Amino acid sequence: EPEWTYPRLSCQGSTFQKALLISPHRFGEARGNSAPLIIREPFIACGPKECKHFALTHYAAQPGGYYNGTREDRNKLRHLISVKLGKIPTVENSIFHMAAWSGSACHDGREWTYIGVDGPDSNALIKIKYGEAYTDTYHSYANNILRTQESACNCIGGDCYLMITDGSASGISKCRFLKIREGRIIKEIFPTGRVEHTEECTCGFASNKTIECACRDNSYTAKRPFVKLNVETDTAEIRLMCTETYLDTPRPDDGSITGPCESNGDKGRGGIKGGFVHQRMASKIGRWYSRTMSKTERMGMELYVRYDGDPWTDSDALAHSGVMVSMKEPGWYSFGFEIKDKKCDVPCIGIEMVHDGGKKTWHSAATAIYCLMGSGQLLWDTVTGVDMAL
Amino acid sequence: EPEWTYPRLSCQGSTFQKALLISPHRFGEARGNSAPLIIREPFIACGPKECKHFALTHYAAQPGGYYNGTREDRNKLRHLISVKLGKIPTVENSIFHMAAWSGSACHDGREWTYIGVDGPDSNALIKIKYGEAYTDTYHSYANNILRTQESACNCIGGDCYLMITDGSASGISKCRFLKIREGRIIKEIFPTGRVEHTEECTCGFASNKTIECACRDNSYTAKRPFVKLNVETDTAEIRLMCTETYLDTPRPDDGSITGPCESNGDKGRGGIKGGFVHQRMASKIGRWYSRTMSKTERMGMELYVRYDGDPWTDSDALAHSGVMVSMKEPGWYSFGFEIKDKKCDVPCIGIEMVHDGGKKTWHSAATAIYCLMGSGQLLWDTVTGVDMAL
Amino acid sequence: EPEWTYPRLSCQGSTFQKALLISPHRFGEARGNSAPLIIREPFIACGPKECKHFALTHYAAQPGGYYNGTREDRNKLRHLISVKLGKIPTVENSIFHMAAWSGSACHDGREWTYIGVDGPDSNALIKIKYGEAYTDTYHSYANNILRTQESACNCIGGDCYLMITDGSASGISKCRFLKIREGRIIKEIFPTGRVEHTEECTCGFASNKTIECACRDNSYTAKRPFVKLNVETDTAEIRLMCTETYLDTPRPDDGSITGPCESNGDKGRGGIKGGFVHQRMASKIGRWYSRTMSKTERMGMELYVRYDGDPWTDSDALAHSGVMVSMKEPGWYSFGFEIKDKKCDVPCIGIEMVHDGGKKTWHSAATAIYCLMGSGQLLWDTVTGVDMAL
Amino acid sequence: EPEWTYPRLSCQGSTFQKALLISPHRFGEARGNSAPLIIREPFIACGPKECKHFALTHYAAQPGGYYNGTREDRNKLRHLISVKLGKIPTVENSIFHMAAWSGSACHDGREWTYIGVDGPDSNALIKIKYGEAYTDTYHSYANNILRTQESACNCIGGDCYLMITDGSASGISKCRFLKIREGRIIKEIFPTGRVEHTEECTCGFASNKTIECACRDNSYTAKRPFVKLNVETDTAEIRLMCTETYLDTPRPDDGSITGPCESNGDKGRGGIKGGFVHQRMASKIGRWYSRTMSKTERMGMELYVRYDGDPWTDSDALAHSGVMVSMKEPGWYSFGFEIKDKKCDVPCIGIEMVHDGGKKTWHSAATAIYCLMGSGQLLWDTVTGVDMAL
Ligand SMILES: CC(=O)N[C@H]1[C@H]([C@H](O)[C@H](O)CO)OC(C(=O)O)=C[C@@H]1O
Ligand SMILES: CC(=O)N[C@H]1[C@H]([C@H](O)[C@H](O)CO)OC(C(=O)O)=C[C@@H]1O
Ligand SMILES: CC(=O)N[C@H]1[C@H]([C@H](O)[C@H](O)CO)OC(C(=O)O)=C[C@@H]1O
Ligand SMILES: CC(=O)N[C@H]1[C@H]([C@H](O)[C@H](O)CO)OC(C(=O)O)=C[C@@H]1O
Ligand SMILES: *[C@@H]1O[C@H](CO)[C@@H](O)[C@H](O)[C@H]1NC(C)=O
Ligand SMILES: *[C@@H]1O[C@H](CO)[C@@H](O)[C@H](O)[C@H]1NC(C)=O
Ligand SMILES: *[C@@H]1O[C@H](CO)[C@@H](O)[C@H](O)[C@H]1NC(C)=O
Ligand SMILES: *[C@@H]1O[C@H](CO)[C@@H](O)[C@H](O)[C@H]1NC(C)=O
Ligand SMILES: [Ca+2]
Ligand SMILES: [Ca+2]
Ligand SMILES: [Ca+2]
Ligand SMILES: [Ca+2]
Ligand SMILES: [Ca+2]
Repeated sequence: EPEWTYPRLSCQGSTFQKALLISPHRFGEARGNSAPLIIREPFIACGPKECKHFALTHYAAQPGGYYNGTREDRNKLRHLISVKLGKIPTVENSIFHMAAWSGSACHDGREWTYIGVDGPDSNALIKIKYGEAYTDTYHSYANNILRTQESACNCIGGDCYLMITDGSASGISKCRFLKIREGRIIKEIFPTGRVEHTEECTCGFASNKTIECACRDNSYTAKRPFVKLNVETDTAEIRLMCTETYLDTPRPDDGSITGPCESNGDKGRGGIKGGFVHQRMASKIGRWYSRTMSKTERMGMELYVRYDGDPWTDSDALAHSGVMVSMKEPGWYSFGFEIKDKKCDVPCIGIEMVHDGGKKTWHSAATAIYCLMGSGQLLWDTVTGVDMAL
Repeated sequence: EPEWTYPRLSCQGSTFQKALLISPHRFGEARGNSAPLIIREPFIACGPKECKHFALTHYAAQPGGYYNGTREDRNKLRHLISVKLGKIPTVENSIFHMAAWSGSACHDGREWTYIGVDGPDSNALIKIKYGEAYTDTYHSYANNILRTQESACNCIGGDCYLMITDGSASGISKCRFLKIREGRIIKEIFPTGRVEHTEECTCGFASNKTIECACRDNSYTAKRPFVKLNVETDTAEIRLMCTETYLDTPRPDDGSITGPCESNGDKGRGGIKGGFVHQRMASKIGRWYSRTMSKTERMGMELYVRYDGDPWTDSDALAHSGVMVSMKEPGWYSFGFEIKDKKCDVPCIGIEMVHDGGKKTWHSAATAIYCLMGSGQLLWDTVTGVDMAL
Repeated sequence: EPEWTYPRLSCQGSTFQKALLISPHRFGEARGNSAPLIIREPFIACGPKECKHFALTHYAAQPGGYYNGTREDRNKLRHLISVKLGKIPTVENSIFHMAAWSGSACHDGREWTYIGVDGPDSNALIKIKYGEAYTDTYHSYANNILRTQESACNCIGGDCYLMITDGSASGISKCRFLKIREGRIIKEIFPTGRVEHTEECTCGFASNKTIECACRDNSYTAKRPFVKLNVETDTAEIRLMCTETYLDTPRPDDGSITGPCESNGDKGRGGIKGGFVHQRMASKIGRWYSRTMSKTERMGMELYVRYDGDPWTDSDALAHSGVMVSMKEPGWYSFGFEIKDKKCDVPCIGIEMVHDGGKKTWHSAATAIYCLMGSGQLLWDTVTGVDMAL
Repeated sequence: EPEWTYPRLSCQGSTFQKALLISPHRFGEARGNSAPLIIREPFIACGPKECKHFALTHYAAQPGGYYNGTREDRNKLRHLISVKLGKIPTVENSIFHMAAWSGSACHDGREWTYIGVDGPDSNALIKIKYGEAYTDTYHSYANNILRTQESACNCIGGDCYLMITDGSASGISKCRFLKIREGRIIKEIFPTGRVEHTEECTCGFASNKTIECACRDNSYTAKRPFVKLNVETDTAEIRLMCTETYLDTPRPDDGSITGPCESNGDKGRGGIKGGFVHQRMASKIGRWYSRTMSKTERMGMELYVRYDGDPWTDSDALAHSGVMVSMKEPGWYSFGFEIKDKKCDVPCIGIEMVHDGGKKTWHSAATAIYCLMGSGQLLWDTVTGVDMAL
């Protein structure tokens, strides 16, 4: 039957370029004839032959009559959906996988694992699907909105690896990692180190031995919690990224947090899920990251790179690698993912571009994608082209 | 070729949890751009790779101009349709299998058998289709609305079993079982025992030797007729369920029916198709059941379980195992089905949540799905989210 | 690679029953959200695993703005389209095969052959497609609307067989048969016998040696031209059906044409394509036919059968086998086709039910299907359920 | 694996005939229910089993609210999209391949290569994708709207060739050819000869050793630049076509350009992409070409052919071979492509028929297809049937 997937060396290239924009609300005009789904938290995950574009829908379309409440994060109607990457997630193109207000999914080389969380806030539930079958669940351990990545889980040799977290969005939220094989949790991994608050980890393989994640600390800092998870020992350690180029939003000016790598600094409250993807070369490792152009608002999105070093000890500024979204455009969640070419993996960053008109109208998002290709500098930015009044 | 399906041991787990809501009319607003079909009697049946969500459509969409008559049960337009489970059943997503106002379907491991009943009330006709080909029929034996399950039929080693019945809705309706192989009736089974009214049986495998069904008595009792069909001998016997937890609607208060297990009791007229599925373990069998929260109306739905014992003689109350649909929400027909995982079968109960605004507007239904998933207790309920005025 | 298809013995059964109604305009309401295509001349043809539902579209949808001219038969916009049988031929479900205002198609066991005719009336052109590729053409020989069957062609061992005709609709139109293999015309067959006018032949296999067709004579008679085509010698002979049950519309009363089988009789001018399908048993042959209930109008449709005999010499009345469409409903073109079960062929008759409101509105049709299944008598009729004002 | 594609001898035939019209806006009326995408620069490319119809969309549908700017050629929203040939390119039928305002694509026998150009005018970028993976880029060399073919690239034995150009629309635009294998540029070919302005080349195989292209000169001449690229040596030479039948638009009267074959002539400013395809026979090669009926406007389209000779030195008029589009109808870009039959290749010419109502309304296009089919002469023309006011 198919081989299990492993991370491979990345395809050759030294810059990212604009790849693709999925802007479903370019067709949502009241005079139009389409039914784009209202969604937020999009992410992409690829198998050997295909990529799926996932999101959490509010189970409502534009145009339609169910806009009220689409700016809320959790309720009894949100579902995890997907379409083949390159299709436009409408009512008929999408597949509804499970009721969920937090999600993840990944392919292990043989089948898709789908993860969704739902249940009441004080006692939510991780639910796992392998293909068509519901196979396992995991309980709330801190009884305060158990939740997961909002981006792809990561499989190697049939073992997938997922961050989950539970606890207060303004206080302690210690994450755990689940090791899942054929839809069933075979190991729970309790991290060591700086564990006070880790959520929405964007994870990827640095090698066949290590999974790394750049996460969100919604409570204490604008520096991102950076997980190193050893896949051979199933152990994990977390420490704050030490770079002066703070990747969260909100954040203080770069380099303004004085003290050791561990100092939390200022404007720590609040956060945003950030993009992070690995470029694995024979001798070296590129870590590519994204952050908003604004320090305080979810506007714009810029690309940054650092080759090698130790993200927990390196204070060096990340190298600015191009404007993906200008400050005039929305820049909300961003995530890494990798496309499987024939012999090598292609690193990409996807950007959630939310159309926000506040609670009195529909709330949904476009997804912009940039991927490593060729050499040079990043050339063009992305606009959604959507007028929310139509 | 592919080999034939057999029931396997159920996947590990001890509670049901909210899996999926298919609510097509969340997209049926007059100002929206979708075409959900108007349906009732949904059910799901799965083969080794995928599941199909079936329903009997009135051959009309919302928004549309044919809402009159969609609250009738039988006419010349109703058709059995399906979509792959997970898709919204719209005009374009759906497949129209055959003209029918009562239906069933099941997969034997190699192909789908589809079953539909249409024809005049005094002379209806069972029609069987195997894949694309129409292969056989069975005639009315009591000339009073020949009808079938409204849920999956069941196949073992190539032989599929189906309940059919015929007779008065408020009098005698003696069912029979047809044994069907590659779309042709190879045997008729005439049940013995308590036989005066059995309809809409929800059937599943208790083992490789026994099919059991929890049925509806629309005339005489609020107890469900419980069929035990021996697959090795092709003989069936029926007796009423003796549990004090009466599963029909309408029903008297639990435990108020005095006298031996077979006593009919009061409030027997009327009925509802009920959910029933098996959890097969090595040394134990769980029988999961659903019934409305309201004793007299199709409102709410809760789950019950009992392990082992004999349904025909056990008077004990079933164990309440969670509220799937609150009193506030519609709880109409429910049904069991099993999803095939790699090595084990996952039992589920689906619930038809009818949008009933009376005879003056459209009448259709959402389908909610709960499956055996991990451990603990059932955590959340399902709402349709539909405002019928839009 | 796949085996070539051959006709097999028909599946067991002795009556036809209502199978399926495809009524695309049940969704064409101005307040609805669907795009059913405007079409006429539907027909169905099946391969080993699937059937396609073909029609000639006017390249316009309901609701829409291009109704004017949809009651005309030939123009530069008509195209041959198809969908999988059981889907609803809308703008997005359909596939456009080629520009055509007359068509046919069949599967040879390996690939689909598509035939369409277009060009000016005085010099039209047969065009042949095998799969995706355009492979051959045939010229007009009488320069008066070269045209073909409007129903399936018939393949045996890779050789397909198609009727074409050319000439005046009110005078002589001598047909020819094309023998096509892998999309290319390998033989032209000139019939003998009564050849003055033959068009719209509905053809099928009576055995591996003979193809038979019941055709339309638009000029001279209400008796149908009946072709016997020997597949081993590639020769064909045509004579009028001798039965007193005249199958054309318009027609005189049954049995009123006195004289030998060859007498044309009265009300010969005008015609309609009629259904005809074979039931091949080990020792005997059933010939099933359809005709309108009205003698003069395209209203209603009745089924008739005759086992064995010689249609060219037998004066015997055909046995009435049931009302498929009542006189209150439209009954326009009808055609035979066969569905491939596992070991045997299932004969069916499809009926074009046109929604005709004259030239000031849209003109299109539903397709009703009846197939041989089980024993007894035909039980229920078909209505389109369409109100042309919505 | 699958083996690589090579050009084969063309299928037998001697005239082209009307094959297929894809006219998406026949379904775009404000009162209809469809969503045809607004596109320009359609082209078709085929692999062994299927063909894809590509176009550059403005990421907008009709009816819709984003008609402004759909008459511009380049912006941040244009995307290369495709549907399987035969499908209508709507919002849901289409696949969005990549952000691009100039494109190309071709199949090498194992996978699709997709090519798109986007980026600022002064610094655009060729992006290549192989299946799902983004694999390579090529930068602007003259910093003035780097651009490519708007028609299929061409693969032989795994190596695909593509024309690119860069430079002034009204001055020097020296093209180059890229040789691409599994999505990566393995060679750049710098043509020799008459090189001052070559763009929008329509290229195909004259044999296994030569690719020829008929191109556009937007600055200096109404003669088409004609490329001969030697696949064995990866060298290319360009000279102007010497035929008195000038194929560009605008153009002077046929045969009015005095002096040697290379003379530029008058009315050289402006241009149009032109149809060109090869018919390869054992001892003879036919070169089929299309040009507008009007000498100065994009109206009408007729077909021409010449067998053998050398385009660079032959002054002879080409043979008029039929009117594909009347003067009455729009005739904009045209392109060649070949469909793969079982044993031979079918040459076709497709025509973009733009709906131009000026800058105040939507601007999009229908695609008409003519292919080599049987013998005789071309019989009918194509109309779009679209009323732009609906
Ligand atoms: C499970 C859940 O509610 N996730 C929400 C998340 C959460 O509130 C925060 O991460 C603190 O824990 O925040 C956001 C947000 O746009 O910022 C959207 C997510 O839907
Ligand atoms: C074949 C048929 O009519 N089935 C109908 C069934 C029947 O009336 C009853 O089971 C008595 O026989 O009842 C109901 C119902 O909602 O209660 C709906 C079904 O469509
Ligand atoms: C090719 C063509 O025009 N076919 C037309 C056919 C023809 O006019 C007649 O068969 C005389 O030849 O008649 C009819 C009709 O409903 O009666 C519809 C067909 O579209
Ligand atoms: C890349 C680009 O802009 N292409 C445009 C092209 C270009 O302007 C000309 O070929 C001079 O270079 O012209 C046209 C045109 O309809 O004539 C449409 C193309 O979209
Ligand atoms: C990871 O391991 C697999 C075999 O297990 C190997 O083929 C692959 O190239 C390795 N990837 C990296 C990044 O070293
Ligand atoms: C049923 O029978 C098959 C073999 O016929 C066996 O593989 C399967 O495990 C059995 N299932 C149960 C529940 O006994
Ligand atoms: C026709 O011939 C094939 C073999 O060529 C045979 O299998 C089939 O059964 C025959 N059909 C009939 C109707 O005799
Ligand atoms: C091209 O080359 C292949 C073998 O490489 C051959 O099969 C094919 O027929 C050749 N085509 C032409 C036009 O010569
Ligand atoms: Ca659709
Ligand atoms: Ca923070
Ligand atoms: Ca009852
Ligand atoms: Ca006649
Ligand atoms: Ca020019």
